Amino acid sequence: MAFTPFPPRQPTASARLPLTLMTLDDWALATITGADSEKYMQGQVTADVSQMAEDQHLLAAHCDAKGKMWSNLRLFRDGDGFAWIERRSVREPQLTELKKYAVFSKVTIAPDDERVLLGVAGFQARAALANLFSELPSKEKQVVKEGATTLLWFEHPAERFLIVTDEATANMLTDKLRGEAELNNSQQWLALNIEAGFPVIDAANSGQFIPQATNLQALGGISFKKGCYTGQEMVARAKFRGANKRALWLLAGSASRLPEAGEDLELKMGENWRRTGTVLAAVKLEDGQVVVQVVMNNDMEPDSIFRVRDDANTLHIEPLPYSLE
Repeated sequence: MAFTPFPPRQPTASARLPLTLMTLDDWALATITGADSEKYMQGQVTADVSQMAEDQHLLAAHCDAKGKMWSNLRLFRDGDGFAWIERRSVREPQLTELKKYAVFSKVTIAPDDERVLLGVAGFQARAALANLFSELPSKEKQVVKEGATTLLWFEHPAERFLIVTDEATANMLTDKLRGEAELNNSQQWLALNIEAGFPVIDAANSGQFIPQATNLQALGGISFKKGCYTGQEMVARAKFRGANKRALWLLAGSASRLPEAGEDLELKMGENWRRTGTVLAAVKLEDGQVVVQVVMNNDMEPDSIFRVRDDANTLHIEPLPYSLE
């Protein structure tokens, strides 16, 4: 786009990451302006956009009438409305459905490729950026703005900033960090999301899942006390129904082919069925390992083995770093 992707480098896991400047091509930014921004957005999204502070960002879901997840998104206030970040593969559809019902609202809804999405993660990310900015988001102030730049603070798996900015500023930031930081691309970011249990939704699955199919309730993206949003019945239904459909899973292990988005998984007839889950996202790490993010029944034990339908290797199960209770 406005900004050339950095070439890929084998992604690692959070634990021993050196300073990393990343270019987030596989993500995409969109906005909404107008007098009816709050009103309109509030009814379209699972998160209570009203008590959204000037300094916060959240992972809302966005559903269809039936409570089906069009996509999830990181929302934050921007201008007189909101901006949000989500996977590139889905921006278009989504924005299209979003704009369909904006007909009676004083509201302007657009993609934004003029702005650049960067990631800074790894070893002393905080201290590196601190020489380039007067203020940095923190746990207590999770969104901070400085010139053409908006910084979002993340805590998992280890503390990264997500930077939304100008081409000029990206150039500056890039020229100033090139030397002391590795450059990587989306997959390093993606690996950190997968490592953290944070649902990733690509076009192949927009429409397939209930927010909680995906652990969203666990990550603060559903408001149950709020007024009304498309699909809220279904969503609230699924909470009180008690019966918990499925969930979002972390699978590891070596692999030849990269799992694609929306591909069946295979369980082990040790005492169990066969063709089981669906596939959210995957990254080949250094090892020769992959890490896969999947949606399966909340029912399966520190036992089971799987493998993308058309592949053939020991996939097992790594524990979500957050509690589903």
